[PDB]
Amino acid sequence: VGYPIINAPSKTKLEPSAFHYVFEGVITEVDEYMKEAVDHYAGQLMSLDINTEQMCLNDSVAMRMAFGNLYAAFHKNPGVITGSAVGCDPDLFWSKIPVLMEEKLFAFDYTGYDASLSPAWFEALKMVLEKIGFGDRVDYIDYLNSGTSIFNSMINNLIIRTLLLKTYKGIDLDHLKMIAYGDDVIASYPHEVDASLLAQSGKDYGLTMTPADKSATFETVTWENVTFLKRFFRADEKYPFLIHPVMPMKEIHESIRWTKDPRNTQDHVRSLCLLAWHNGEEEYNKFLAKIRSVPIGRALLLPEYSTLYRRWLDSF
Ligand SMILES: [Ca+2]
Ligand SMILES: [Ca+2]
Repeated sequence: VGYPIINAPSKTKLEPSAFHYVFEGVITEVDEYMKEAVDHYAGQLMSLDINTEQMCLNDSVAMRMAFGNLYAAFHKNPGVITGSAVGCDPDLFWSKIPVLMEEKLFAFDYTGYDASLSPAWFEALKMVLEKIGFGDRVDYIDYLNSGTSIFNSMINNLIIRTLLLKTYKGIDLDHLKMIAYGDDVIASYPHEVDASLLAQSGKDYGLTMTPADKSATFETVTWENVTFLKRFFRADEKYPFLIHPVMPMKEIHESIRWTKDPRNTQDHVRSLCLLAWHNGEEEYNKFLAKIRSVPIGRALLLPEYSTLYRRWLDSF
């Protein structure tokens, strides 16, 4: 599985596609709170019994030698134990997320995540690695102070715990159920957590937190308005217990207007149809109708809705 929009390359490596005009495009050291956050998180990772062993086979691939098994673990176990979605199949994993979350959801975005991360956060990251067995290859982290999504997601787990602890004294982290993919995060708790208050705490650690998904105000987050990896959560009409990961056409329309080479348009458009069909038939067909309003589009293999839908059902 590849993430077309989320892992979209930079515009530097892109050129206009044949569909360019067919669519439009308009806090210094580790403190008492982090320490406890480490404690709680490291504990959870232990329940996984990740293999402390090195790996059995672009130079910086020595780190794939050091943390190869760690990465493999998160990849094999995306969820609330890892607190990571890195490596999930949105088509299947979306039906599980709701079942793994506590009743009250809370989310928010970061501004300049990677840039705003103080050195302390990395020290904390090391401590987590010490407690789960990789403490001898801890120096490999200074190379940031393949696995960026992993480590950044782990730092996000430390942040949320820390902020919760500093905002509400004595809170029990055992009831925190979150999932991260880099700096994007979906989270929950049995009681309403106010993200606007977490943000105030984030300031103390040099973090800039803002309402999620471009919002002027921190509003209540719900399954009807929450997004994860830019996708919404929409239950199927025939099987409500099956959740469609719904990427907005708006995001798709923009992506189809570019490409790396005209020789990948076929693959790239395939990717986009795999995301696109979840919006519903009427939507998908209009989408293909447009693609086919230009010569190259009419020469592309585009999967018809029903086959995609039926295949999806059978995938469960
Ligand atoms: Ca065990
Ligand atoms: Ca986000």
